Amino acid sequence: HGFIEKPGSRAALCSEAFGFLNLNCGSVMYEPQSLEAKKGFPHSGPADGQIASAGGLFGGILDQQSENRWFKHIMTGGEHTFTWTYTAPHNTSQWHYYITKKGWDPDKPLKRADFELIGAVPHDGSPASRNLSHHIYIPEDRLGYHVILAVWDVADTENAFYQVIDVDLVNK
Ligand SMILES: [Cu+]
Repeated sequence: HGFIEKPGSRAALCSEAFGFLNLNCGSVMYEPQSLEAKKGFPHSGPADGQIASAGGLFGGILDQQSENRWFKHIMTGGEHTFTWTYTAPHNTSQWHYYITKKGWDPDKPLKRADFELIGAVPHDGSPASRNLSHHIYIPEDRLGYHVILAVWDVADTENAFYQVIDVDLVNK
């Protein structure tokens, strides 16, 4: 297990400094980084594991219309730090993270070209794999919704985490 450490503090936003009396805490945020994935069934929630049928893709537009579809993080242009903090003794095998890109086309790689790999870290050796904080560039000239799709796969068991964050990336 683990949780998002940076950018920002969402706890600070929930706090009375929002003004003094009002708030927009988005309290669905208790454990979203730790969104589990299981091989086989059950899932408790609705079906996941649907990537080869693309039920979790073409049908996953409904997941981008879900009650559980928590909030867009607003980021202006330039690089930002993205850091996760963990309580894991668990052995990762690999983690990698993508953004969606708008405007897919069936005549083209659509189930891959839905996205862009924005970074990857395999479990291998050196302080390169040890890095748990990474800096990602945000274009300075564009505005638009994206989802970060991230996977954090575990060597220790056939089950993993698979997690998403909606964002709204904008200009400098
Ligand atoms: Cu855990």
